[PDB]
This record gives sequence, C-alpha cells and structure tokens, in this order.
Amino acid sequence: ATLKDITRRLKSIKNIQKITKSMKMVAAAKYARAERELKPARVYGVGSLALYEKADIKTPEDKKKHLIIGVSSDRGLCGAIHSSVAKQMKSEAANLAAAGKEVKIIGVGDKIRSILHRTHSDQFLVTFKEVGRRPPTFGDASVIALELLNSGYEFDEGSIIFNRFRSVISYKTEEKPIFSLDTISSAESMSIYDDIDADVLRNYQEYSLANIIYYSLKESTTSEQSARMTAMDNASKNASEMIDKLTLTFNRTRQAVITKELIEIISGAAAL
Amino acid sequence: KLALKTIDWVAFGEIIPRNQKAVANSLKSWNETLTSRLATLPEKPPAIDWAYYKANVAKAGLVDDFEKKFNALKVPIPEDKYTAQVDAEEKEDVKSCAEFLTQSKTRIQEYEKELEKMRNIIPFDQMTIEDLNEVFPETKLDKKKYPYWPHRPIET
Amino acid sequence: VRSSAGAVRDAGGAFGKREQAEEERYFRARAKEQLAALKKHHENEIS
Amino acid sequence: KQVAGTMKLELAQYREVAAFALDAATQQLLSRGVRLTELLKQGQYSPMAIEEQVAVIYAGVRGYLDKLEPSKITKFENAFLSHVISQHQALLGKIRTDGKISEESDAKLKEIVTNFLAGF
Amino acid sequence: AGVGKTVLIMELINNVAKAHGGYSVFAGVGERTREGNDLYHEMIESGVINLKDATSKVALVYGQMNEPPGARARVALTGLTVAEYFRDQEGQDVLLFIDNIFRFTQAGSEVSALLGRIPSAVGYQPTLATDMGTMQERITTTKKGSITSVQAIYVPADDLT
Amino acid sequence: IDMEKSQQALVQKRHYLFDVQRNNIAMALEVTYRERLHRVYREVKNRLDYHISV
Ligand SMILES: Nc1ncnc2c1ncn2[C@@H]1O[C@H](COP(=O)(O)OP(=O)(O)O)[C@@H](O)[C@H]1O
Ligand SMILES: [Mg+2]
Repeated sequence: ATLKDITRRLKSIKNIQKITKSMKMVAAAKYARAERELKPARVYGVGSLALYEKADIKTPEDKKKHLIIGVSSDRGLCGAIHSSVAKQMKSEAANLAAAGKEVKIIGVGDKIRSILHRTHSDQFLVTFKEVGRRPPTFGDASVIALELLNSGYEFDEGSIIFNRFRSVISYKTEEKPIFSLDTISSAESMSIYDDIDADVLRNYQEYSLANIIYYSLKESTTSEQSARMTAMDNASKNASEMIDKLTLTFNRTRQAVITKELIEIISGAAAL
Repeated sequence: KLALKTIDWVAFGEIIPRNQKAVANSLKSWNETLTSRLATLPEKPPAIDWAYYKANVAKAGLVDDFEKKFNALKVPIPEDKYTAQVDAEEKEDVKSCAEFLTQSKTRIQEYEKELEKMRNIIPFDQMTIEDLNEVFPETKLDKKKYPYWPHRPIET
Repeated sequence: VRSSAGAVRDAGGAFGKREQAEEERYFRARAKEQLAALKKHHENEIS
Repeated sequence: KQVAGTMKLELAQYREVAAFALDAATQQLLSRGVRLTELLKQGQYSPMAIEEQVAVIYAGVRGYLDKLEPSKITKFENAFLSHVISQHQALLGKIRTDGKISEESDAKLKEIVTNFLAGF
Repeated sequence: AGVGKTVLIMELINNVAKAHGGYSVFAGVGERTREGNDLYHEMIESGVINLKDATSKVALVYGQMNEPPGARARVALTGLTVAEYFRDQEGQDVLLFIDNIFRFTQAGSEVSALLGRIPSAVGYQPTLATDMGTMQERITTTKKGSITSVQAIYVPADDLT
Repeated sequence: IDMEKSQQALVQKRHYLFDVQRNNIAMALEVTYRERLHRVYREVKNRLDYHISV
C-alpha cells in the first residue's frame, strides 16, 4: 500500500499488541487467584463425589430421561474451551438420542448456548449467563441446582461436562455422572447404608447436585483463566511478528517516498 | 392466437397430495421456463426489406427466386397428440363429482344424523343408567367378561 | 514511529469494522431496553 | 424518490451492524439488509425500465421478501418481472405516465406482490 | 472533498449574512460553475441579491475552474479588493466568503514551472508561503473597518500535513 | 362436519392442475412455432448475407 495505509495499519497493530499484553497480565492475576481458591474447592468437591465411587452405582438401563449440563462461561478469547465443551455435549446428546433417550441441556454460560443454538436449540431446559465476570461461589452452584430442581424436569440420569484443570498449559474435558434418587434407592450397594429413608436421601441428592455444580464451576473457571492467559500470550506474540514485518515495510516505503520526491525535484530542476 | 386463462397459485397449492407434489413442482417450474421463453420470443418475426437486399446483389434473379419460394412455402405446426392428457379430465369428473363427492355427501349425511341424535336428549337430572346405556354404548358394563359385581374391574 | 489512541478504528481494517459492529449491536440492544422502559413510564405516569 | 429513500435508510442501518452475523429486531434488520443487497444485483447489458426497478425495490423493501431465503432472491426478482411485464403492463404504464406510486397504484402493487409471493 | 465545506459555508451565508447589517462579498475561486449558478439563484430567492431595486447586500466575484490558472490565481485578489473597499471607505462591517482558497495556491502552482522556478516540497511553487501570505495579510480587521473572513480550504486527499 | 364440507368445497376445484397442463402445452406449441419461424428467417437471411457480403 501507500505510506499512510502502512502507517495506520502499524499504529493499529501496536495498539492491539498493547491491549493483548495488558489482558495477559490481568488473566494471569485472575488465574493465580482462581488456582489458590481451587485447592480447597478441589478437596471439597472430591469429597462430595466420594460416595458414588465408594459405593459403585450403575445407572438404570430402563429409563429414557437424561440431563446434560455444560459448564463454561460468557467470556471469549479463551481458545478451545467453549468449543471442546459444546463438541462433547453434542456428542453425548447424539449418542443418547441414538440409543433412544429424552435428553435436555442446561448451559452455564452464553458461549455454550450460542454454540448449541443452531442444533439442540429446543432441548434447552434453561441456560444461565453472567458467568465469568466474578469468580464463581457456592451461591452460584446453589442457584443453578435450585433452578434445575424447580424446573420440574425430573430426570432419570445426568451428566456434567467441564474442563478439568490439569496444568497451567493443559486441561481436560470431563463427564461426571449425576444420579437421581430413583437410582440410589434401587441399588444393592445402598442397602448397607443405615438410616436411609427416601427423604434424607432426597435432601442428600439435592446437596450433592449443588456440590458437583460448584466443583465443575471452580475447575472450569481455573481452566478458562489459564486458557485466556495462554491465548493472550500467543496473540501478543503474533502481533509482535506482524509489527516487525510492517515496520520493515514502513521503512522501505518511507525511503522510497523520500527518493521519489527528491528525483521529482531533481528532474524539474534539470528540465528548465 | 394467445389469450391464456389466468391461474391462481395459492389455490393450485391446495390440491396436490404429498405423494404428488414431486410432479406439481416440476410442472410449475416447466411452466415457468415456457413463460420466460415466450416472453423472450417476440410478438412477430421482424419484417424484411427484400427490395434493398435484391438491389445490392448482382444476380437479382436468384434472390428474386429465393423471395418467391419464401412467398409460396410456409411452415408446419404441431398438434394435440402430446396433449392426450385430455382423457385425465374425464377421470376426475368421477372422483370429485361422482365417487368422492357422493361418498363425502353420504358421510356428511351420517354426520348430521349423529349430530341431531346427540343434541336431542333429555336433561340428565331425570335421565337413568338405561338412558346412557342406549345413547352411549360405552357405558355398558359388558357382562360377557365381567359377570359378578361391580362388573367394572375392581382394579379401577 | 509511535502509536496513538483511537487508531484501531482509524485504519478501518477488519478490527475497525469488527469493533464498530460490536459497539453498535450492544447499544442497539440497550436502546431497545431503554425505549421499553420509557414506554412503561409513559403509561404508568399518564394518570 | 419514495421507495429508494426507505431503501437507503435500511441499507445505511444494515451496514453499521453487518460485520458480524441475536434479538428479533436486529436479526430482522440484518435480514432486510441482506434481502435488499441481493436485490440490487444485476446482469450485463440488461438495464431495466424505471417502473420495473420501482416494482422490484418496492417488493423488496416492503418486508415481503423477508420470508424468502436470500440465495433465492435473484430467482424471485427475475421471475417477478417476467410476470409483471406480461399480465400487469397496465400498472407499469400507469406508474410511468403518472410518475408516482398513487394510493390505488400502491394497493395494486400490494395485491400483486402478495399473490405472487405465495404462488412461487 | 465531499465532507460539507460548501454546505457549511452556504449555511453560514444563510444565517450570519441574512441577518447582518453590513455588506458581504463572495469570491468563488476555482469551484464548480454549477455551484455558482445555484448560489446566484438561491440569493435571488432569499432576497440578498435584488435585481429590481438597489437594495442588494451581496457582491459576487467568480473565477471558476474552467478559467486558466492566471484568472484563478487573481479572482481571490479581486474579491479581496471589493471587501477592502467596503472595509475602508464605507467604514463598516463586512463578511468575506471564499471558496476554496486552495485553488489560489494550486493555480499559482500550475504556472510556476513555466516561469522558470524550481519546484519545491510536493511539486509546489517555491513561493507558496510568501504568495499566500501577501494575500491572507490583507484580509484583516484593521482599526478602520472589520472583515469577518470565512475560507473553505480543500485538503488534497484528507492530508492535513 | 366442517372438515368434510370444506374438503368437498375444495376438491371441487381440482381442475387447476388440468388447466395448467392445458395452457402449458399451448405454450409449448407456441414456442415451437416461434422457433420454426425464426429458424427459417435466420437461414434465409444467412444465405442473403453470404451473397451480399461476398
Ligand atoms: N449538512 C448536511 N447534511 C447532510 N448531508 C450533507 C450535509 N452537508 C454535506 N452533505 C453531503 O455532502 C454532499 C455535498 O458536499 P459539499 O459540501 O458540496 O462538498 P465539499 O465540502 O467537498 O465542497 C452532499 O451530496 C451531501 O450528501
Ligand atoms: Mg465545494
């Protein structure tokens, strides 16, 4: 292009690089805070899951009602977080509906809703937004579980998909089964547990639902902040490479413009 | 020559069974292409100026012979053999007016008969189990399967 | 060679149009919400 | 002047919110913008009489085409003309001679477009 | 080009000039002749130019873009002379609208090379600043009068530098 | 009753498909005629133009 085109492009890319560096720093701070908070929540959620892996529960094979919950967020710029979550969610939904089930979907965060608003647009039991602005608490998990139980879609099985946070650079997508009391009562393993009517067990199921939602929220926010930090680092690096190339081009163009104007002056002077 | 009968289309779309829309749409499209071609083709073939064409040719006789052969010789025209679909109309005259019309009218008549028979009945405040037995045979507790009281299954 | 504020939308490249649209959609939504509230206030204050 | 003014406003609004691709209002705004855009396309060496342009642009801007898919708009366009150019020569002559979309002309245009859209 | 210079200056003539007691001068320098005719007729309609009586309040000078550079380079001086006279002898307020004052410079640049001067900067005459100063320095509010000068200045390719 | 009555009132007018077919075949015949006339005219003009241009 001309010199002004190159100058404007170079200025824009420099601004973009500045912004992405600042966003990397912010994401890194929030990641440190979220990891610090994730440790206790990690132990708490693992303890809450304890039972189902201590007294193995096999879901009933005669039921059709299923729930898919997908934890993510509203923020973008986090790489393949929302993408992975929604991809596995639709994989599971297709598998269930092929095996013959009545699946619904709950989306914690806009981006899941958006990714799944073209297909599975009618299975949305309910979706939550305003995720990611502030670190998730137990209040959020309690609200999600409460609005799930209140919405009278008494499900017969459940799954939750979130991005388990492995390392600062890597994360994994998990599926954690969620059972209803119809399955817990009808389990030979549960015969041993003492003082187990069908009301204390129901309250326990509600609380465990809130617990698993909270665990998924903490893991998901940790992994999302880590991914945003990584994505911003890569974006800043790419902006730096582009800035180098454009600076070289700008220097070439500036010198060429100087030479061109000077040759015009010389030709005019010698052509008198 | 041309004075084509007008067609409504929202009405045309009201009389095609699901098994037949695959030919209705093709007929629509092929009518469309024919209409576009007819519009493209002119109202008349352009006139000719035979005088000038004969006035710039050394062998005026040959072009005069061309002109005269043109004057004598005309062109042929197609007919209605491909239009044998004539017959189809007669067949319809049976369904929509003899078979479908008559059967539909008989069903209609039965439906009124039922309608007034159902509308003309005594207020329930005086009626009896027998009344519901006649008017509604669905209340008859078939003794052919449930003899002993309460006839209606105990599990209900 | 330096950079200055409000340069992303001075270039008018792809980021410029993307930012313009990201702004316009949001403020169209908020204008719709505010207009609804204005109509509600009108009706509730007629009396 | 009557029709292109509203078309100009609609495209001006559409161009602002075009760089992306939710709510009903802006979704319909994008729909109308795209419909008009595919309406404005044209072929080579086939200029259209002003009244025919008015008919096409009117059909497009009076929310009629908003039901159709955009990839099909061109079809409609072409087809529509080949219909109006034969059955409704009188209306086009009226629009040309009087040089405006009078109330009766508008009502006609309305019924022609409503009938043609369903029958297509 | 195409940002509103002419519309804005016409709006100013509509406002200030219409309700202004003093006189007024308009110098079209190297602008479209269509616009000159449009302004003539718009003033005749408004009433600042009265073709019947002697109550006209606007004096017009035109040297449009069909003129050779010599005339565009000097029509600004002609309008400026009319304004200067109304400033001094009449001893009164004056308005002076010029559209555009970049055509004065440009017309000066179209003959410099033929007068034997080496070009400067981006192919402008070496005397750009002096030639513009010796004109813009007569458009001033001395203690004997008062010229309110509105100037439209084309910026070639939006380039303010 | 309403379903049956409207069904009859509708199937009364099933004749549009045949009316279509009628006018469509008339259009086909007309286009064939037009092509015949234009082909003969084009051929005669081509021979005349050959002679004149040579
Ligand atoms: N106040 C205004 N309102 C709306 N459009 C305007 C206005 N001023 C200028 N324009 C637009 O600019 C064009 C005229 O620009 P103009 O000022 O004559 O050009 P220049 O400023 O380059 O001499 C018109 O076609 C019009 O669309
Ligand atoms: Mg101008």
